Formats: sequence, structure tokens, C-alpha cells
Amino acid sequence: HQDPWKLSADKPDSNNYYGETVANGMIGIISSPEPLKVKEVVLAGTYDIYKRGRVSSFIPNYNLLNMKLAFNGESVQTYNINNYKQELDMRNGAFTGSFQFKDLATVTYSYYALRHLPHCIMMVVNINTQKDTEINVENLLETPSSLNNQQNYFQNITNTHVNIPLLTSVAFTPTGRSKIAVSNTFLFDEGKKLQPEILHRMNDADMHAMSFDKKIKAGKTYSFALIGSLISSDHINDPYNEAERLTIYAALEGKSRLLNRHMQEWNSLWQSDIQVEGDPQAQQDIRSMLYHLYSFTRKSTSLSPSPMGLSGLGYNGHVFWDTEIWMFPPMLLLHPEIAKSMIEYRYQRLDAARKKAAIYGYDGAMFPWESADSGAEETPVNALTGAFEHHVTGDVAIAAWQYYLVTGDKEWLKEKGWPILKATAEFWASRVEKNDKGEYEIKNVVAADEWAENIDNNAYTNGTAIRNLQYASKCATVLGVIAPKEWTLIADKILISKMSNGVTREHDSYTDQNIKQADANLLAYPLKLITDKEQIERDLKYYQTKIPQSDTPAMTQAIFSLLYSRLEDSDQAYHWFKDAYQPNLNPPFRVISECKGGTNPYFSTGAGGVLQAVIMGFGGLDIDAAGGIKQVKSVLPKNWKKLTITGIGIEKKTFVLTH
Amino acid sequence: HQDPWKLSADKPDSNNYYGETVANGMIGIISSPEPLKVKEVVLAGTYDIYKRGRVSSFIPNYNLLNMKLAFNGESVQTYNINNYKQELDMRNGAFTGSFQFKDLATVTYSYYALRHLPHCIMMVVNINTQKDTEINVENLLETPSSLNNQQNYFQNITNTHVNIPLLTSVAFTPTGRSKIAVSNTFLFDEGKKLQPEILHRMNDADMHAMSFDKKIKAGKTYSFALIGSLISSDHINDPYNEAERLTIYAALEGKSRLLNRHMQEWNSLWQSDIQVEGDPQAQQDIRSMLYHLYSFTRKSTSLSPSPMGLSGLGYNGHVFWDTEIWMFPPMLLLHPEIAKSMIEYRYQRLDAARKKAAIYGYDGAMFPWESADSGAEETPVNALTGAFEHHVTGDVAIAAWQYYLVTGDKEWLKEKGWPILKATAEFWASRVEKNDKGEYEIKNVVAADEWAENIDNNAYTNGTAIRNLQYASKCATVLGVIAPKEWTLIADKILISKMSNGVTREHDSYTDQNIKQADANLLAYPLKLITDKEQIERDLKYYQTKIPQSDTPAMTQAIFSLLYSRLEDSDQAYHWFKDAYQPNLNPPFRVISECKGGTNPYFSTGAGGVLQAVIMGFGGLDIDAAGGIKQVKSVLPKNWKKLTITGIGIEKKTFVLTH
Repeated sequence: HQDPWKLSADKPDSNNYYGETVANGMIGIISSPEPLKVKEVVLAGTYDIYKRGRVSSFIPNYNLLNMKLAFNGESVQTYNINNYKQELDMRNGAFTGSFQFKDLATVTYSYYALRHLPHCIMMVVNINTQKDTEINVENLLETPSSLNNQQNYFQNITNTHVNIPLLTSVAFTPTGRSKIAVSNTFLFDEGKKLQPEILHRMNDADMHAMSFDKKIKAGKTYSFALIGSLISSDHINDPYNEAERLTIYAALEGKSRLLNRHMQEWNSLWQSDIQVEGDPQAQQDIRSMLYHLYSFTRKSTSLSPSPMGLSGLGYNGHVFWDTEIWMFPPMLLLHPEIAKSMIEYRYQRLDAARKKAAIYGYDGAMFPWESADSGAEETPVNALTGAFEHHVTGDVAIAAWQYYLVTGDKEWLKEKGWPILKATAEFWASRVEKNDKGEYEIKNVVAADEWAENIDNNAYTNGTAIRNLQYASKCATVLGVIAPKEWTLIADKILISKMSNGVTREHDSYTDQNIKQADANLLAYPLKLITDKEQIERDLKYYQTKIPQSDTPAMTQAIFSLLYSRLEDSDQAYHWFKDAYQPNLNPPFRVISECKGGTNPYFSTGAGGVLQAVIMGFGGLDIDAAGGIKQVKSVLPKNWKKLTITGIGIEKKTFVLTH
Repeated sequence: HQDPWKLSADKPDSNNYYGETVANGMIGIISSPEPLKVKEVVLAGTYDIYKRGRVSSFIPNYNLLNMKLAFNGESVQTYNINNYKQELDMRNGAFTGSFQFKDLATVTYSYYALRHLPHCIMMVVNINTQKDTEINVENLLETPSSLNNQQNYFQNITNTHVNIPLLTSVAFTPTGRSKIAVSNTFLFDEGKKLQPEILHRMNDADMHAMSFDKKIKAGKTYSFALIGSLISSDHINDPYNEAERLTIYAALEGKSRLLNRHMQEWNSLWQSDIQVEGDPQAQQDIRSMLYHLYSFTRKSTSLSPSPMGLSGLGYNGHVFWDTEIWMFPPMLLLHPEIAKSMIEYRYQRLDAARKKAAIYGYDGAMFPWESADSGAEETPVNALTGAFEHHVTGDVAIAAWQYYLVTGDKEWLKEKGWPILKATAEFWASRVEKNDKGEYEIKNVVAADEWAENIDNNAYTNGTAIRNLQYASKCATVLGVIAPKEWTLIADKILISKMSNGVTREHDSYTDQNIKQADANLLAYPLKLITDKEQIERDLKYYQTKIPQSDTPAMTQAIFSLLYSRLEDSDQAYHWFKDAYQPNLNPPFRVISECKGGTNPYFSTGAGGVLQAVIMGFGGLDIDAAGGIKQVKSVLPKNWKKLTITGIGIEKKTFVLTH
């Protein structure tokens, strides 16, 4: 079960099963323990009011791959199959199930979120017979109860060469905000004259189905494919016609052409990779982390991942600083074009951040704690983070400047980076208060440690305000524009204090409290405002004791690891690397939950952090304040013989580390 | 667990649990294995397009009793309770849960579908603490995904004496057909000044809640009640205001007065009872059958039960001949006012039956195979029963005549029985075809044996046509109106055919096919067209093995039992009695599924059939063709020492049978 490219489960246990995701950055499909079913389908970019938090949310969508298979009229179930196995191939995001049905046939099915076609899915089914049998195949389009006002259609698209039967549904999100269309077809090898007749049934208010029978002689393989397109009014003006057009297109491209295009794009993604020798479990876990970030993002878009990517409705699908600080850095080093999409999401929401600033009495752009379609604040009103956790504005500024450092794209800096950096600097210039000693305070925030609410001079917050002001000033210099001199003046005098034990104080009310996650430690990495190794160690040793086992998210231990890696202490670095995710795992695919012993995977924020512990920590790779990637002192775990990191920076550099 | 009045379950197992129902004929509440939760709530008479069959359905409603209990901020869970038990008290339809929270406190909760207030529910909670403690109590109103366009309200109704806090939701069924309102309040003993402050939270799109804290002192019991009213636009023009009005009303009646009224109505129902000496399991099973029929019906209404009563969405809540032939006869003998409500359902739908007859090219009234709000046909179009299973019209006529035979109410016969009998007889007079030999045929039906589709001269159907025509003619005589003489001429010549072995032929294409359920055997009972004991026996011998073990509903073996009791064969009668329901049971409360090994309780139709086997079979009770209840020869099971049946007929007679 420790293949470096495949996650495997034998006889799925529905009582203890956390499904795995295949995704192309637009559609996520989460596995069911039941054969030929999917648990959940999520479409990126589609939000409406729905359940949790009374704010916009991802919407459970059509389980468009749901299939029923019968042999000689006998329905295939978990209870009458044997040797049932599930496997995720991380090389191409293929989810495959395989089983034996009695004395009749072996069934293999593989499904894909097609990497090149953001709105298209494909499942390929192979039936290998040991006896003469007849299969009945049904594909069901059940309207989930999240949607309303559904319509169920079926038609034949024909010419002299083809009969493409389309099973289509159209429905609406709860408030009618978004119209969803789904269109499915079956692909056969045998041709129009010999292919099975497709029947259509509409027996339920919320379900219709297309079906066929096929006689298969003993000793033969019969193959068919299901193609489906899933799109909304958030993506295209006319989703109904566009879904049918896309499925017709995909059918006439065919299975072979679609899988070739899919493989080419996944091959490109894996040109940036992490190879560990001497630790097969680490090798597989790190692949799973890269796989999830690659699956949950998409180059050449304005999409940004939620903390759970496309693994479900975690945090309503909203975008947090979890992108800028946690998932963005590893993607910027491995595939800058993914980082570009993540910052594009924020650039296209600059107007909404300017609006939020105005409503709360500030200047410039105030990015929301939680973001969705418009870029307006989406934090549930019962959570104080929405009105009061303000470091997110600096987090967006930091990512924008890092994007420029790593790419050196000055045209991007002029058109997108500077608009972000200038407006966010203007926010911080209006957000600080000067005190009687000429220092600048930031008062009444929620800290990065979110347990500390409506407090003053949060360390991490003050750090991001400093970097935002400094990077806006450096940006102005790169573009030959005059920055307000107040930005540098404010940045130099923003308060960061030590307690009487020589430890950086989290906020003005802090002494010895338990903390939710890393805050003061983030001034060392990623902000690098603290470079003194003795102050890093003091802050490490103190705060690493303050994180409780329970209800603490995976936004902490990965940083402890990276910093101990920077201080060249293997045992500590490796201890914190494991603690960062191993206690958060769910069976049978080792998906990551938000918290230790949690049951809400997949927390791609957590994977982002650990990838930084590996690349910036063990690999010693670092964004150089002067541009591009450099390498500082690092160590490897005792048990790792070699760490290889490929496709780094715009030079696509390979880094090899050994003891 | 064989108390003759109580069904009990220790430590509910959620992996193998079928909830029990409390109901008042208007609201049904189905139990959850989880403490202080309910699984499903169903409101009678509310139908809309929803899921199965693309036709009207009962709708899952607000789980209005859902509660969260915490001790000093620690929420009650599986892992922190012990001695957790559930009990259904069949004497008063009280569902009780009880558990110990750690070693700190004992909690009991009993809930009720108030028997006198059709739209009102109450849960009473008692907490006894061994140490000083603080409880937090939350009542949640979660809008189920079956409903839409919800609104979540909270207000205080006050005067100098009271503060009644109302938690209200209003929402719509899927097509907007019906507006639902629910309104809940807490009742306290301690009075306005000392009662806990009620907080309201609206944190989700589909859920709001009211909550309080209360300090309880060591060795003290703290009691509180939750009252809820649930009503729709199908029941009242303004359900929003009526729900709040009802809850205010119930709050100012108070727990005592409400439970006293509830008890009085339940005591009256149990004045008709069946007592078995020598077989505690039979005694409990038979009490459960009476309990479910009493819970799923209501005197002084026009309500009729679905095959699953108010236990859930079984058969979309539709009314079938399952009422007239299966649930109606035992209720007519025990509580004629329940039978009166069942036939009133049909009387008020006679217009809709005249419309169906006209649409299908017939005279008079053609009752639908499946009925709901309007009385129009509601059968899913994919089931040929809707268009072709015509015996339901005769079944309605038979119940209407039986109502008059048992009550002797000639004013009812004039106003309601005759309109039904005349219109249904006009239907059959138009439905038959005279052949060459002067016989009358009924061609192209679905049989009572529903596996036989589009066949001619079905035994049961033809028998119901004969009885309908005879009973309509008899009714005309009683009331002094002139009946068409064609009705008797047709009745005497409708074909009922024998095979070469002298066995009644199920239909013109019938030889030895397996059959879904009793059909030819129904000519012996209930129709009594076959009275010759040798004919009854040869029909039993031929058909009794024609019903497969699998996928055959509980509409057969109870009739076999009854006929063997009439033949004075105790071993066969008791064999078929047990076979009728014991192989259909679900744990932990021995609820009844439709089929053997089935998982869709509670099939009230099956209970109605078995009650006929007990009352008409073992008790020998019979509707005399001349009027009233008579007693014919019967046998008891070997192991039954005494059978006592109380409250029979309008004279409320007690029958005692011994060996």
C-alpha cells in the first residue's frame, strides 16, 4: 500500500471511509466506497447561500458518474462482488475500482477530471467475461437537494456516422443565483449500426437515466465510456447549450484523444516533483500533497483554492490567507503559472477590497478575511474574524511581491502587482495609530492566533503591515514612481515587543495563554523580520509548548519543522514534519484533516505548509529579497538518504541534497 | 422486552435501527437512535412533487423536537452517556429515552403527538443531578432540504404573567404548492421572573435555534417542556399565524392539561383491545398492530392512511385499496368512527372519481389506483396499475356497503353510501363487455396479483364488480330508490372461470405462474363469493405455494391464516399467521416491512391484514350480509389459552374464545 505514485484501498469499509478526490482545478469528484458511484461533485467558482454560516458556499452538484450495472438482471452491489479494490494513480489523477462479479466477469472502471477540459469528466468501464453474460448499464442524473427547478432532457445528436445520445439536466442553486447544466453521453467502440440502443427513463421528480443492454460472450472484453460536462452561469452565459456542445465535442474527440491530452497536461505538472530516497511513506505522502495542490489549482485562470480545494464544501469553498501564505509559496517555486492564477483571483477582486476599506473607514484596499465570487467579505457574521482579522491584506501584498521576485515579470508588476501593493499600503497607512513615543500601533484585531480576539498590536499582523509597506515602497522604486515617504516612516516604527523572558509577545494582552496556531514564529518564516537564530530558537521553544493537541489547525508544526531545518537540527525538524500531518490523517488514502484526529479532509492548507517544510526547510530553498530562488543551510531527516526537487524557479532548476 | 404495553430497546445500535413512530393521525414522528433527536416528521394531507414516482408525495418536515443538551459546556454524546434506553408506551404513544450523563446526572425525555391537538407535539425533559451543575439546552429548527424559501423568526409573547418565547420557521414544499409553518416554545414551572432567558441564534441559512442555561442544585430534578405546532396551507389559509396561535394556546393550557386530554383520548382508543393469554410475544405484536392503526388514523375527519401511515414517505403517502380491504375492516369492527373517516376520504373525492371515469371513457365514478389531496389519479406513470388496476372502484363500494352493514346508519347511506355505490355501479355497468354467450367480461386489467398485467377476467377484479353491482342494488332497495335492473343482470353473468382441476382461474391467461399476492383466494375472504369449503380448500392448495418468498408484500398470508381458521385448521392457521409478519420484522421494535427481509417499515397494510386474521379468523367475527357482526366457527393457535376481543360493533361486545 506504499507505491510512490498510487494510493490503494482493499475492500472499502463504508463505516470508516474518507473518499479521495480527482480534480482539474475546476471540477472535483470525491470517491464513494460503493462501486461505480461518486460521493460528491464540486464545481469551482459557483457560490450561493447554502447551509453553513448563512453566507455564500460551494454547492453539492450532480453526481454525474453514478452508474448501475446488472449482470443477467442481477444488480451489482458491495455485498455480491469480491476482490473489490480502489486505487488513485497520482501520475494522471485516475481513480480506478476493480472487482469480480461471481463466475461472470471482472469489472474495471477508471474516472478522470479531464486536465485539458476544465468542465469535462470521463469514466472508462472494462468488462472481462469468464462466462456468457448480458449487462444492463444505467447512468443516473439525480438532481441533488441543494438544487431546485430542475429539468431532465434526453436527445439524439446524429449524422451519417454517429448517434450521440445526450442525457442532460439543468437546475438552479438555492436562491436562483446560478444555473447549472450537466450533459452526459456513452462512447462505444463498435460504431453507430452495432452500438446498443439507448433508452431514457424519467420516473422520478429528481432523477432520470439512460440505459442499455449488451450481450457479451465468454472470454471477451467489452469497453464503454461515460463522458459528462458540468458548467454553470458563473462560467458561461448559456450553460445548457454549452454543456451539450462540450459533450458532443468530447464524444467526437473520443476516449483515446481525450486521455492523450489529459496525460500530456499531467506529464507537464509532474516535471516539478519531489523525490525522497530511503523513506517510502514520506515519498508517497509528499506525492499526495503535490498531487492535491496540482489537482486543486489551475494555470491561466483567476481561480484560488479554498482550504479544502475541491475535496468538498470545507469552509464554504471560500478563499483565505491559506492561499497567499500556505498553498501559494510551494506552487510559486514549482509552477509560477499556478501562483499567477492565485494572485489573479485577488487582482480581479481589488474593487471589492477598496469597497470593504471604505465601509470600515479605511483608505486603499482591505481584502476580506473570507472571499468568494465578488471579493466582498464572506465570513459568517457569528465569527469576529470577518470584521477584525486584518493581516489578510498584508498576506495578499506579500504574495503579490513574491510573485514579482520569483518571475521578475516587470510588466505584471506594473499592471497587477503595483495596483495591489499601492492600495494595500494605503490601507495600512490609514490603519495604524501614532502614539506619544512616535511608534505606530495597530489596535483592536483578531490575531493569527484566532483565540486572541479584539486585542492590540498582534505580532504577525504588525509584521505583515511592515512587509506590505516595505514591498509597496520597493515596488514604487522598481517602476520609477514616487511612494508616500510615510510608508517607510510607518514601517520602521510599527511596534513588535518582547516579554521579560526575551520572547516575542503575540499581542498587548498576552503573557502565557495557549495559542490556536503559529503567530509570532511567522516573523522568522515566512516574513524573515527575525533572522537572529537565538531569537528564532527562543520564540520556537516557548510557543511550541502553547499549541494544544485538540482543535488546532495544520498551520503551525510545518513552520516549526522549516525553522529547525534552517537551524540545522534534523531530529527536531523531522519530529515537527511528522506531527504536522500524520496525526490528522483519515483512512484509507491518508487524506489530511484540518486538526489532529479531525474528520473534515482534505485540508490542502495543511499540505501547502508541509510542502514548504520540505522545499524551503529540508531543501533550504528561499525567495531571495533581491529576486529569484537561492538556497540557505538545511539538514535532512536521519532516515532520508536523498532529497531531489525538480522544476524550481523560472530557470526550472533541479536541487539534490544528501547527508 | 415482551411487556404487553411497551416496546423497549437497550443501547440503540445506529448500524441496525429502524425507528418507531408516535402519531395522532395528523403528525408522525419517527425515532432516532441518537438521544434528544428525531429522524423524520411527516404531516398528513400535505403533498407536493418530490423524489419517487414524479407524482405528489408526503414531504419530510421539520425535525422540530431536535435538542442539544450540555453539562458545564460538555455536549451529550454517545461516548459520555451510559444505561441509554428507549421505550414506546403503546398505552399513550409516549416515546421515552433515558440515560446517565457520566456519573453526574440522569436525563429522561418523553415526546407525544398530542392526541386531541392534531397539529401539536410536546417533549417533556427531566434532569436529576447528583452535584450542583449548569445545563445548556438548545432547540434547533433545521429546514429540511425537502423545503425551500425558508424564513427563521423569533419573538416574545408577553403579558404581566407570561413570557412565551416563540421559535418559528415558515417554508415551502418543492413546487411552492404548500406553505409550512412550525412554532416552538419552552414551558417552565418556575414562572416568568425566575425562568431562564431565551437566546436566539440564526447562524446558518437552513437552521436557527433557541437556547438557555440553568443552574440545577445537587439532588434536585429540573423539568422543562418543548411544545411545537406544525401546520400547512393544506390545513389552514394562514399557517404562519395559526402555528404561533396554537403554540401560545398550548403553552397557556400547560403540560398537565395537555397530557390529561392526550391520555383521555388514548384511553378511549384502547376500550377496543385484543388480549391473548399464553403467548406474550403474540400479545405484544398484536398490541403493536392496533397501536399503529390507532396512531395512523383519526376519527371525525376525512383522513385515510397510506400503506405506511405516518411512519415515513412509503408509497408517497398515497391512499390505496390498502385502506378499504386491509386497514378498514379491523377498524370498522373496533372503532366504526375510524372507518367513517376512511370512507369520508372517498366520499369527498367522488367528483375526482367521476372526472377520472370520464377521462378513461367510462360512466359513474372510477376511483384512482392511488389517491392523495384531490382524489385524481396519482400513480407513477411507469406503473401500469394506475391506468389498468380497476378493482379499487369495487373495493371502495365494498367498504361503503360494509360501513352501513356494521352501523345501520341509514342517514349516512342516503347522504354518502348511496352516492358512492350508485356512481361505482354505473362505472362497472359501463366497464363490462357482453360476449356471444351473454356473459359479461372485464378485459385488459392489471390483476390484484400485480405481476399479471393487461390480462382478461381477473378473478378478484370480476368479484369486486359483482359485489359492487349487488351492493348498489341492495342499497337502492333499502332507500326506496329504483336501481337499473341491468346491475343485477350483469352481476349474475360476470365470468369467474375454473381450470380443469376445479381451481378458480386467476385470469384468462393463467395456468401456474407465480403470483405477487392473494387474488383468487380473496373470492373466499373477503368477498365470500366462494363459501363451499371444498372449493376454498382446493383454491388454497393450488395457490398457497404460488407466492415467492422474495419481493412479495404482506397482503397474502393473513388471508391464508383467516381461511384456515374458518376451515378449523389450527396448525395451518397459526403457521400462516406467523408467516404473515414475523419474517418482515425490523429491530429493535419489531416494526413491519412490506416484504420478507424488507427494510421499509412501517407497512400498516400488513398490520391491517394480520388484525383480520386475529379478529375475523381466530375470533370468527364476520360482517353479516344482513347487517351487524356475527361469529362463525374458528380455532385458536394450540399455545393460545384465551383470546379476548373488546369493543366490537355498535353494541361494543366482548368476545372470549378458548380451546
